[PDB]
Order: sequence, then C-alpha cells, then structure tokens
Amino acid sequence: HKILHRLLQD
Amino acid sequence: HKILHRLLQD
Amino acid sequence: SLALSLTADQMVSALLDAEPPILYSEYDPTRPFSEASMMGLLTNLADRELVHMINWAKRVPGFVDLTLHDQVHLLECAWLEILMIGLVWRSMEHPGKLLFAPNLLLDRNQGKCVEGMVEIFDMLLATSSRFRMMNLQGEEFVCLKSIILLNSGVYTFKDHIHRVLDKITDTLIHLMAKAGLTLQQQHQRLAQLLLILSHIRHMSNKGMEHLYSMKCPLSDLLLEMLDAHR
Amino acid sequence: LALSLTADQMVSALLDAEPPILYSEYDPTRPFSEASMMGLLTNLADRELVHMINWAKRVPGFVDLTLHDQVHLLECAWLEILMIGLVWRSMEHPGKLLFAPNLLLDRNQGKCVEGMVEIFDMLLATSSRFRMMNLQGEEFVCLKSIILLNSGVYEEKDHIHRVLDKITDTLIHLMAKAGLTLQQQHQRLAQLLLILSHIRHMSNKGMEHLYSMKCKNVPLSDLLLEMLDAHR
Ligand SMILES: CCC(=C(c1ccc(O)cc1)c1ccc(O)cc1)c1cccc(Nc2cccc(C)c2)c1
Ligand SMILES: CCC(=C(c1ccc(O)cc1)c1ccc(O)cc1)c1cccc(Nc2cccc(C)c2)c1
Repeated sequence: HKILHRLLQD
Repeated sequence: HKILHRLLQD
Repeated sequence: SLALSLTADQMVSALLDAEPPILYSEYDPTRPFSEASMMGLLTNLADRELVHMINWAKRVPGFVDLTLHDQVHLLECAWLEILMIGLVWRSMEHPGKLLFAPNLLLDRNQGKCVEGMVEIFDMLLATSSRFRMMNLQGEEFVCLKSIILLNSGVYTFKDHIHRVLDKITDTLIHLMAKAGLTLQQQHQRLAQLLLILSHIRHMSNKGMEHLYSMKCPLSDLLLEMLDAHR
Repeated sequence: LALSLTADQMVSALLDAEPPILYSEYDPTRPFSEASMMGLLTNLADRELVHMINWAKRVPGFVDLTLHDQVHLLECAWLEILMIGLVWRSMEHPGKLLFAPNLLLDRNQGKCVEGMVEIFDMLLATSSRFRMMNLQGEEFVCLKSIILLNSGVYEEKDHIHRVLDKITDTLIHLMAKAGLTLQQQHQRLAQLLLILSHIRHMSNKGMEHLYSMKCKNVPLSDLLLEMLDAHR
C-alpha cells in the first residue's frame, strides 16, 4: 500500500 | 538568571 | 583536571558513590488516575529528582572542571535522558512495568490514562527489557548515565569532555574485562550499550516535544529546563 | 548468509552499494527564498530516497528481514541517513554544508529559512567532529549501516543484533589495520557511536520542523509525505 513498501517490494 | 545556576553553585 | 589521573576502579567507585537516592511519589491509591493527576505525579517526582541530579552531576569526575555555563548547558540538554535511563534501570526487575518510584509501579495499560503516553511507555519498556536481557550491571549503568551527561550537549557549544568520555570508555571496557568477557565480547557489548543511548535520546526528544505542548502545572525549575529546548 | 561475511567482504559490500552524490536543481540566477531552498532540499531528498531504498537492500542482513520490518527501519532512519551523508560529504568544506556539489552553503544562507540556523550549526559541528577524527570512508559506510539497522529496532530481533555485532567487528578490524592500539580502538569505536546520538537528535528536530510545515502547506512529494506520517 505504502510507496516505500512497493519500492522495497520490486 | 536561571534557577539551575543557583542549584549548581549550592 | 583530577578526573584523568583516576584509575578505573576509583572511577567506578566515585560514580557509585555519586548515585542519587531513589525518591518516593506522592502517589495516592485511594484516588484513581486522571490524565491531569498522572502528569502531576510524574512532574512532582521529576522536579524533586532534578535537585538530586544536580548533586550527582557535580560528583561526576570531570564535570566540576567545566565552566558553570557549560555545566548548565549539559544538564539542560540531558536532564530527561538522565531521568529516563534512571527509570529504565530501576524497572529492570519489573518486566512489563515501569518503577517510577517504589510506591509508583505502572504497566503500559496505565500509560493510556494520559493521551498518547503509551507510545513512549512501550519504548521505555523495550529499553528496560533490552537491559534485562543484556544483564546490565550497576557499574555499567553509572558509566552510561555519566556518558549521557557529558555527551548529549557537547556539540551544541570540549577537548576535556572528550578526554573524560574516553576515560569512561576505558572504565566500561575494564568492567567487561573483569567480568571475564573476551576481547570480542568487550567491543560488541560496548557497542550494544552505546547504541541504546541513541534510543534514549529519541525517547527524550519525543517526551520533551510532548512536555512543551502541555505548557500550552510544572514547577519554575522545569519551566526553565523545558524552555531550554525551545 | 550475511553472517558468513568476513570483515573485508563486509567493507567491500557496503562500499559497492554506496549511492551516488546527486545534484540539486539550484539556479544561481534565481533569487533565494524560504520556499525555494526548502523546495531544493525537498526535491533533492526525494531523489536520494530512491537510491537509499535500493542501497538498503544491498546492506547485508536487511533483505533477510520481513517486508514490514524493512519498511519500519527505513521510515525511522531515513532522515538520519540523509544527514550523516550530508555531514560526510561536507567534511572537506569547513564552515559549509555540501547539500550537493552545486549547493554549498554557509550558515548565513541557512538563515534564509526561519530557524534553520540551529540544525545548521549541529550539522557543521558533526562534520567538524568527523574531520578532527579523520573519519574514513570504510568507517562511514559502517556507521550508516548501523543507523539503518539500529534506529527502529525497538520477534526475531536477534538476527539484526547479530548483524550489528558483525558491523562492530568490522569497525574494530578497520581500526586495528590502521595501527591503533587496543585502547585506541575501543575509544574510537565509542566516539563514533556517540555521534550517532547527535544524529538521532538532529533527525528528531528536523522531522519536527518538517511535520510543522506540512500543516503550513507552503511542496512535499508523495514518498516524502508518507515518510513524515510514519513519525506522526
Ligand atoms: C517517562 C515519563 C516522563 C517523566 C519522568 C521520567 C522519569 C522519572 O524518574 C520521572 C518522570 C516526566 C514527566 C513529567 C515531567 O514534567 C518530566 C518528566 C515523561 C516525560 C515526558 C512525557 C511524558 N508523558 C507524556 C505526556 C504527554 C503526552 C505524551 C505522549 C506523553 C512522560
Ligand atoms: C539537514 C537539511 C535537511 C534536508 C536534507 C538533508 C540532507 C539531504 O541530503 C537532503 C536534504 C531536508 C530538507 C527537506 C526535506 O524534506 C528533507 C530533508 C532538513 C531537514 C529537516 C528540516 C530542515 N530545515 C528546517 C529547519 C527549520 C524549519 C524548517 C521548516 C525546516 C532541513
């Protein structure tokens, strides 16, 4: 959900 | 001055 | 400065001897907790503890060699950190609880009695648990508390202070070496302990932020201590 | 796997993962204003954040952590990391903060933003402290990794502590290699970690002021806005 989460996820 | 001043000297 | 000529053992003994007494709260069990009365109790306790903190600071080796204004500055910067590390230390033997005073032992559930305090409460409990799992010795605690005093405001105004800080480091290592810890365990433990000081700093900042928010009872001494952080 | 790394392998790993020095969008023709300089710093920080996230993944032991834990540590440590970075690149510039190669400022220009002079002096003092200690790049990358793993660490917190212990061993290994006596090693190690206390302090004061002007409304980017909310 969070941008940081998405970035870390990629 | 400060109360802390007086406390340090005493 | 006579503080540099000292040995490790007599540095330890000087610090143990300088230790302030454990004060009691005005705590009243027949009355329950409101946000106002809770903060009132804590404020009254902190205010009295502060007077003894000043006597303790004067007895910290090297502190008296400082300019009066440098002493004032260091105390203004570090006072809440010092109270907190005290609170954390005496709360070690009470997992899940904070021993503000022998007649004032509180769990995190009672931290909810004042808006948002449960956050800094959980942080303190965590630090306490951390000390407990580390088996923080009193000889180590007194070194850590002295370090906070000298370090916290050292970059906000010096060589003498850093030399005393080195001296206290030597003392910490001396304590760990005596306890039988290997050379690797010595530097690792040293690092672990000093890293906790960063969290104590954080807790103090968060707490301080809240404190100069409800100035919007507090003794005149606190009002001046609090104003120093503005 | 991160625990199987020797001291040298740890150092080379951290060095190879080092993010670049980004430029600001500073226009030397355009007159300075409180909104613009903060805008420059905000714009710069937002781009550094992207590098920091990918840098975080290459820090040994970090990717072993839970996704939610990775998120937490970064949310907690991001401004500390930006500040120690700033301080490090400003070492060779006494009395000046090198926010970017094209953005070098003394405290007088820090007065452009109301009240920045306080945090400015603390950053200068820190950089001055690093210069006096003659901080090495190998030591810097260790410190920065310690900040990332330490700042938000307060239920298999043990792995992180195991990694932190490895970084400590790496620091000591560096100091022994530089010819320091055992007493000198322990003192220097302590001096370095005590500075992290001031970096935490500068971060907190920084966040505070940042969260205040988020409400003042007067250009925060979307990732930077979610970072701020993690502290409120
Ligand atoms: C951690 C409690 C604390 C104290 C304190 C700490 C150690 C002691 O031995 C004695 C007292 C404190 C309370 C009132 C003071 O005037 C000074 C120190 C403290 C510090 C700051 C804030 C809070 N609680 C709080 C208040 C409002 C909002 C929030 C989120 C927390 C407690
Ligand atoms: C220390 C400066 C700082 C920056 C910053 C720091 C290092 C970097 O590499 C990049 C940027 C910063 C500025 C804006 C951001 O959104 C993020 C980082 C900073 C941080 C917080 C506050 C301030 N200055 C300040 C002081 C007082 C009042 C206000 C509103 C701001 C600078």
